[PDB]
Amino acid sequence: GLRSLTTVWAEHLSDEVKRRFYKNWYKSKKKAFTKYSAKYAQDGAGIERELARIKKYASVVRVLVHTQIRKTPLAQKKAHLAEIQLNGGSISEKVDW
Amino acid sequence: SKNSINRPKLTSNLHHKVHSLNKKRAQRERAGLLKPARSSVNSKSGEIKSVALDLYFQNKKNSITTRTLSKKRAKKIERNLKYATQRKLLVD
Amino acid sequence: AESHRLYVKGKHLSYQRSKRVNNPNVSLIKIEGVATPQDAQFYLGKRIAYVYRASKEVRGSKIRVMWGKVTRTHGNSGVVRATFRNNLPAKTFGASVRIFLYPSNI
Amino acid sequence: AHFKEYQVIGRRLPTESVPEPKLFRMRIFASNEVIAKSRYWYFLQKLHKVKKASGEIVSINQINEAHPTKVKNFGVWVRYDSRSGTHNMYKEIRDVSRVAAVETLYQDMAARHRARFRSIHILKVAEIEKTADVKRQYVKQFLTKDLKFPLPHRVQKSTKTFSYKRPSTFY
Amino acid sequence: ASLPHPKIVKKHTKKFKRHHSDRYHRVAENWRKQKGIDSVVRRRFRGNISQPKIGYGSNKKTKFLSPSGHKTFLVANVKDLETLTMHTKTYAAEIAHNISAKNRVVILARAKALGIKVTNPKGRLAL
Amino acid sequence: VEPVVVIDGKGHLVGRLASVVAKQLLNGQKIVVVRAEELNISGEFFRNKLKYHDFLRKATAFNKTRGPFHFRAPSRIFYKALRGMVSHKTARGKAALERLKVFEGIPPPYDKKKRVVVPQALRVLRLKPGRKYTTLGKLSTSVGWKYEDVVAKLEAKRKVSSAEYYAKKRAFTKKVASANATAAESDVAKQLAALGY
Amino acid sequence: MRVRKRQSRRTSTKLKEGIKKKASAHRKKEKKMAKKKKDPGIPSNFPYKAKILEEIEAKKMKDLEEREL
RNA sequence: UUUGCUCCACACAAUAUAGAUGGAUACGAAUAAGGCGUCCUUGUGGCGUCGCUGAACCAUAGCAGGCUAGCAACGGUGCACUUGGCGGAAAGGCCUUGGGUGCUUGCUGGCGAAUUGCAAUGUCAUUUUGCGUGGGGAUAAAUCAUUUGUAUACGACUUAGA
RNA sequence: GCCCUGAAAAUGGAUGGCGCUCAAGCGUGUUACCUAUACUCUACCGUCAGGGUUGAUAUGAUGCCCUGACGAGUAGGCAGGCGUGGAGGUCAGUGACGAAGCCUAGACCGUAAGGUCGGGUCGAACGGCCUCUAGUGCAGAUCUUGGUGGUAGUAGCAAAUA
RNA sequence: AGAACUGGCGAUGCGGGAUGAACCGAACGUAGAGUUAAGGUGCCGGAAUACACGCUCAUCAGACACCACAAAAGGUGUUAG
RNA sequence: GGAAUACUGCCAGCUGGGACUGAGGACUGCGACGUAAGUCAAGGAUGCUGGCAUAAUGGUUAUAUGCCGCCCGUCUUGAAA
RNA sequence: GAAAUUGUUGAAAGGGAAGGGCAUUUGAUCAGACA
Repeated sequence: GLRSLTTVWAEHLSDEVKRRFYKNWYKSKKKAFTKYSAKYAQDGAGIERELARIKKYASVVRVLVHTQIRKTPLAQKKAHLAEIQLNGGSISEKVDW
Repeated sequence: SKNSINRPKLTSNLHHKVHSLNKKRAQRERAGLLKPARSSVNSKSGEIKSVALDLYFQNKKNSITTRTLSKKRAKKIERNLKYATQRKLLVD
Repeated sequence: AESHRLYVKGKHLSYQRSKRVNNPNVSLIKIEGVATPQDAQFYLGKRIAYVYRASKEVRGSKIRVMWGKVTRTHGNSGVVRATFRNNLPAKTFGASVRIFLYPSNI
Repeated sequence: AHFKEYQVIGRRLPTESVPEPKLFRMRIFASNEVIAKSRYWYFLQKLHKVKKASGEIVSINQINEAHPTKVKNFGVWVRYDSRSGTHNMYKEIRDVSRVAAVETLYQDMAARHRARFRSIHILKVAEIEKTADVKRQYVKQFLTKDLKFPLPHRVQKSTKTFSYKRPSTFY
Repeated sequence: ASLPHPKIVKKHTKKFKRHHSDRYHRVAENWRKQKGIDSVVRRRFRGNISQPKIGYGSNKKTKFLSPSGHKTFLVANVKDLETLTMHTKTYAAEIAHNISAKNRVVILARAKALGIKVTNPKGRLAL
Repeated sequence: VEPVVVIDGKGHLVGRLASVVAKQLLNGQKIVVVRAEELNISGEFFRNKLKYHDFLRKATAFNKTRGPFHFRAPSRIFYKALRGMVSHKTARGKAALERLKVFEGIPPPYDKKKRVVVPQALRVLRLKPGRKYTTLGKLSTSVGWKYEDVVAKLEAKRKVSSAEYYAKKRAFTKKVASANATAAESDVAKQLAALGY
Repeated sequence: MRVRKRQSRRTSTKLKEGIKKKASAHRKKEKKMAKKKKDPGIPSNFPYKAKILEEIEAKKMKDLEEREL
């Protein structure tokens, strides 16, 4: 079957997603992606490596989006994260987009 | 198994069990809970085993209390030992 | 050298058995490279060791050995019947045994 | 088993009213002497009312092929009793010896007409002296001039469970 | 040392437990012949417990010898012990369970003097 | 004789290969079967599809989640054929089955390992010519297995890589053959010839 | 498609022993009912027909030559 | 957290065998056909040769493999480095650059071996955890309780709170 | 002769299963091989039978020695034994330096009934042998009396307004 | 269905027929060794994926008893007469 | 015309390998080889050697594995339920 | 001061029984003997 090969995240993630990664956000130090933002500091060599790996090997590319739930009237502050598949264009075009 | 036919399951469990079993056994042996070797000076092979006598001599040499010496039996052992010492006294 | 072997590798196959009755006192050993009962006549009388390890360091060693001998052939495919002083445990069905070259007729 | 051909010679027990009775001979194919001699007695029962207890066996002698290394076309004549009556048959057997031809025919009767050795009656076996006198195409197909045939798709018997080459069905 | 004997072979080393002595506490382990007409034990089916029969009788040359090679004799006093003075290689005196400690030391003294083997010399002795 | 025997599944008969492998496992030997999708069965395709559907009828009526489980992949069809040849409900049978690994295609690390064949289960040497036969990958695809195209794609890739490997190895054995033939007439070569070498 | 049920080939003990009873009954009834050749056969594809024919026709003299003195 | 945790260099306790003891030694396809070598006009080509099993091939000599002296080649091979490339099916492997230090049984020498007493697997892997041995790197969460009602019999679910 | 059709429903399943197709199917031939409490040989037990034995510087003559054959078993028959309460005799038997009893993966004898010993506990009586006697041996009787479980922290403690 | 006899079971284990009152084998003390019976030798399962001669392809083969039934026939299946 | 070989059978022909057993306990027997004393494989095992000298063998015991394994009793012997 | 039954401790086993037979592994435990 299909297999998740790798996952590359944005440099800056909002609080709304970071809340999704905690059960106890208020107690936390909110350390969610602190060792991962540094992968963008070193000219993005690791980020570029995994994106080239997706280009080389992936036959399905899915993007990860999330809702700006603060814009809704909802009381929930923990945003909703999902995988949305990208259709159209070649694999390299999907990754570049 | 039927979901993971390519993993050993019984064999992995048996390896894990033999490892944990003799790790526990070695833990017991290092704490000395096992009885010593037959040739050891601390062994009692060929000699009578008595909880009461062992506790009496452990209290005289001076804990475990599931093995307990009653004051009744302690007095009986003291009396028997007085008899035995008198016997050795008539011997020497 | 890198090979120090003076024994022929074997496998513990099963006890002597019927369809519904086994007999632990006799054990069936498959010798490597022996494919006919007339080839197996060479190994009759040879000593078999089941060498297995343990955890107690008993008598200066942590490796234990069961001793036995090849008694006769079995079938037509080169299986031999072997008997040990203590019969091999049934957990060893599929375990490697060692058939030494002694006593010799060569 | 593996057959032998016997002659079995017998006669009725002599009497005051008859010294030296007639001697009767049959050529019999059997595995050994005992089966052949019983075979003789069964046939002699059927042919005419001679009881085994009333007669004797004057001789029994194995018959060998005169030329047991010359391939002959054999014409074998058979009656039998399988499975729902009685029949005549005539089988060509290209073969070397009469006993091998007879054993081949017994195997053929067991294979096709499902008949046991006790159900088969060998009536006459004859070396066809002339190849023009052969009547069955399955034997007449090996008599042709300059005969050659391959043995396509050779299967190699392997003494090893595993092989490290895909096997070949060559020559 | 003992009077010479062959190997002491026991034709059935395991005790003959009673049939369902394991299933029920009320059924003791003392052997009992199963008297039921349909007892698979009595009919001697495959895979059931073995029953006593005379085929298991021990060798007559060895039937009452302990592993040391002596027939055990129960002694209660010095007088009983001395009946084994001329039979020291064929009998070993066992001291009865109820002999007191002082009488036991008297028995051991006499036994060592006569060379009679005593089976349980360790006994009630807590010197 | 090997520590692990990697059997190429292609061209083999399911029952005969299963019996061979089962007796190997029960004897203490570790067996890996690769390319389970090119494995063969005797009889026309429709006949074996019908036999599989006959198997596929069986299910616990009151709760189908506990009935027979009809595993569709050719590795699992072979495994089912093999598990019936072992007393798998015992500890010995379970232990022997765990000396077996069966795969579709040839995944790593066995793609770099020697593959063997079992001649007494090879369809070529066993099944009489002209008799119909069934390739297990077709049967599995027909009755549900949904990764035939994937395995075909990866097998084509593996064959490309292995062809490159074999070209290199054949070049090197050409060089070595030239070298051994250039030394094929020396004194030591003739001495080895006297000893059958 | 939808393959139907296949009858079991696993015979029962009851059926099998019933067949034995039926077969014995059939043997006995056949004996009871039974209590209430046109071929010498020299085959027409045997090659030596004429030779053996002539030989046995020569042997028809003995059945009438000798019997009377 | 008497610095808990992790990753690097040694010394041993505990070691572990569903069963190590020279090497799992890699085309694909066909089987009424193919493998290999060579040539050209590069083909469903020509020529030669091979199978008929792996009974093969590679390794393989040394105190379980010691200590030394040379000859001949500049080969093979081990180890720790390092160069570049390839491998995503479960890649965790394969190939390659360079130096460094060993070994070399390709060849010839010198010394040792004993007494394990006529055999007893006679132990020669790593398998890891760890009391410790001295250098690095790292500085969170989860649950209960409170709360929510998109959930709920109770658990569970979904929220919020420095 | 083999093959096909030669009807038969109803949970999902059966040449015992896998599976097998120049069979692992069908008929037959040849061998090799596997295996019962059977057969052969030996040892041990018991029974039965046939011989021998007063010989004493040796014991027990229902004892001993030699030899052979046998060994299923309900009702039932015969025989030999094991165990328990009380009685006569005896061991000038055991016992506060611990009787009896009870507990005990500690030991030994017996084919077995059972018997013996070690340790713990106990605290005042009890055994061996020859006999005598009987309210003499339990797994059951929807057995009797007593005690105790699972069920189970379960059903339930919700009528009569609070 | 009746008669007459003889065997089997009752009271009886053991090997085999996957399984088992009625089948095949089998003189029941405790063992050891050998050899076997009936049945078997692909794997489950001890034992030849033995040798050999043929036949058979079944879109639910057969492995099975048979002077047993459905069974008398039907077939541009194949083989020998 | 001369053999040879196969097949079958015989030898009180020779010679290997493997396994199980070692009962009995002065002598007496029948034998054999011997020139004889004697010796012997002839009315049942002895010789030489090593290791350990104790939990090593062994037992008890908890288990694990292989194969076996109605659940007892009563009454029904017939599904023998 | 038994057993049923129960608590704690120590050991061990457990993938829709438990128990029992033969054999042996492993762990725990344990008796005996001096040319």
